[PDB]
Amino acid sequence: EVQPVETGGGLVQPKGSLKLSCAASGFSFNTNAMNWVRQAPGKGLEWVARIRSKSNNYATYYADSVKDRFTISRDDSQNMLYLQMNNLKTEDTAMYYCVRDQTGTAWFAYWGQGTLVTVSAAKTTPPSVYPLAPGCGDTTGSSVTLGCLVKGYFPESVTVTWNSGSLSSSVHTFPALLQSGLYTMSSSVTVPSSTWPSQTVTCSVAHPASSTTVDKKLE
Amino acid sequence: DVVMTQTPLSLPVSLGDQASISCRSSQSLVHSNGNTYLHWYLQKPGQSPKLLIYKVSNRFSGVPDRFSGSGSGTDFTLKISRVEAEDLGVYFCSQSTHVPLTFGAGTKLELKRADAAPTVSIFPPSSEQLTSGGASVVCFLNNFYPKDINVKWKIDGSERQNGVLNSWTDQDSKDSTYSMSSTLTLTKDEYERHNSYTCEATHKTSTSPIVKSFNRNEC
Repeated sequence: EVQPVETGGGLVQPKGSLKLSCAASGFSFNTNAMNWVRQAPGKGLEWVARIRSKSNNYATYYADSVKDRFTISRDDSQNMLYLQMNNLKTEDTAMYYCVRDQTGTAWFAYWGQGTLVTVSAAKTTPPSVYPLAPGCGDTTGSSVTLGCLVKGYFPESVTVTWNSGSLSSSVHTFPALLQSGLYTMSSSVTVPSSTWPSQTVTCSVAHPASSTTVDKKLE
Repeated sequence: DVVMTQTPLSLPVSLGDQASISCRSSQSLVHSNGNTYLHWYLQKPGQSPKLLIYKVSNRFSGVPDRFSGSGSGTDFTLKISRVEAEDLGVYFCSQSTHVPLTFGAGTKLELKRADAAPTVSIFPPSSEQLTSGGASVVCFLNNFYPKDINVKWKIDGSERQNGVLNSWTDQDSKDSTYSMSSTLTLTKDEYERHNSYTCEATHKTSTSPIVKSFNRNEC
């Protein structure tokens, strides 16, 4: 693709700052209007800002919601777009898109991959993973669900791998929800009853931030 | 400040059905000079938005011959003809006639599959989690369709709860069915003063609830 590409996305404690960059190689960067559009993980699209070009004395526009918090700058020299986001709030936490007007047809045409801005004061907590297993009863039919609860981490992502030697599983990976500050998640696997509990099931929960890898034999 | 109402927010479709996604603005978009800046976007899951049609009917450079925009003033209609799988994600309408750029809530083209009864499983709290000071009775309602589902929790019979965390998957390419997990997080103390734990899945493929329940004072 032609690409707009953006970085400097991260974890900022509230009232912090980030210098989000965006890189657009294209025919005539020099001439188009450049946009910034957030998408908070909670719902939809909200335009943050926009900047015209040299001709239009770099007329800068902003959504009531970010005014004075943010500055949008451009540096044609290097085909760079910026966003100084000062004095942040938790509600700023969103995926930031770089958006390039297609001067010749319409505006708000080309959007890059995006990036992440996480605003929260919570620290980098590990995950407490606990294994869910029937209880009594044992095998109630042909197949049987097994699971892992991944309780209590920050930030955003964990990766849950299952060890179910070949066994005819159906792993559902469930989205994490926020839960009294830190996230929670769960994953299920279904096994052949004519292999449980002989066959050693395991769930493998890594956490990037804080290089943790807990394994939980399901028994 | 114009509110792009989309109709409808969910749209089940067989893969050779005509789809229709409908947008409606709170004001007239017929600019005083330019004309009807009503735009539709497509964003596939885990991805950036893509421009489809601009100014109601003007398709953008790539958009297959199956996309059809039309509408006047406050009523707009995105009509995909024969729904190819490549098209499933969220559809957005935008307005850029008035500052600020407002988008619609987005319409999700889901995929049609027959009705399915979920497999419910209740799991009791692992000794391992107890040893921290909390409890989670997880309930997995697995492989159902449609996504119209209601879970109810029963502690000793006493009705409902309020420490529940429901989380749905998106459409599971394969059986094509949604899965969902009701977590109930109690305190060690509370756990140990209450006996029977009930999950009661209320679904369309039963007039009678699918009840799964365990008994604290056992395994």
